[PDB]
Amino acid sequence: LQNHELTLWNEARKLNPNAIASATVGRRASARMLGDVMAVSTCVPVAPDNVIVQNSMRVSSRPGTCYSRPLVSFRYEDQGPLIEGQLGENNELRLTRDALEPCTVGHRRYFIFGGGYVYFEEYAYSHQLSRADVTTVSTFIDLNITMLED
Amino acid sequence: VERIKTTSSIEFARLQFTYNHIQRHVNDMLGRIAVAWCELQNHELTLWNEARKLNPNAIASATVGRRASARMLGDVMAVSTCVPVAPDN
Amino acid sequence: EPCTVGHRRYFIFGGGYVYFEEYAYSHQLSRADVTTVSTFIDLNITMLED
Amino acid sequence: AQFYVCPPPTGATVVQFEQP
Repeated sequence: LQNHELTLWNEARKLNPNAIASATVGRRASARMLGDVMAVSTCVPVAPDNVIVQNSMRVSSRPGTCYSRPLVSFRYEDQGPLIEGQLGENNELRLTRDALEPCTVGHRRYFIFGGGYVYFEEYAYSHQLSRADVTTVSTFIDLNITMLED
Repeated sequence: VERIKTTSSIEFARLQFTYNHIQRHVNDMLGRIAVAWCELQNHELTLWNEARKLNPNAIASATVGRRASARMLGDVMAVSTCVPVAPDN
Repeated sequence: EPCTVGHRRYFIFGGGYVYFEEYAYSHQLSRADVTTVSTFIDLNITMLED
Repeated sequence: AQFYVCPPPTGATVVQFEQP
């Protein structure tokens, strides 16, 4: 099974190296492909109290094109300077706010934030919500094991 | 001051050991399988988070249990049930 | 592809890898030369003793 | 041997995968 499963993984690392490497190595790391292998680097932990979310995903300087992912301000330490950035995939912080797409009518988006989600409507913040608020379908195949009674 | 009476058949004890031995082993092995199963899914999920980005339709249809349309809406996808159509139409 | 600064790349070659720097050959290397992370979920099943 | 047809989904119905 594993020998078979690997064939998917060699593809998955192409699709999203960060998640694949993070799951495979055992630590939250950032990776990038360098041909037939990925380079990794440990990511710095950040407390959730030191991160604030900027409101509007619009861009005042370039109309029609606007951010695809929420913008945040984070500080490494409680007394550290406030540094701009944008939220990423599975709670990762991007220094460059380069996630720009043409603005679309009917913009309703959910983003992973902390232990829950943040919901935006028309490139504007709408509200936060907890994980339990969204129904869950299981990707796991259940297997119930009971031991022999002594 | 009493005299101890001894049963004439040790077999029960042997049975116990036998029933212990087998049991212990399986209660080990199956348990390992359980863990081995668990991590698998926990590991497998990392593939799925990519697959849903490729075509949310098939992924949602397989995971939910009904043929549904899906569209990726940020970090989560929205689904909608799909109506049947006869093959002659 | 357009040539990119800081071009350091590994390529599968024979039974090992070949490493290039700045779109130029650097050197060959064996499989053991690169650390390995395992995608295999270990399952140690051992047999009953007779 | 039967077909399925359906429009794009709406934001009303949202579903997430289970965490480990």
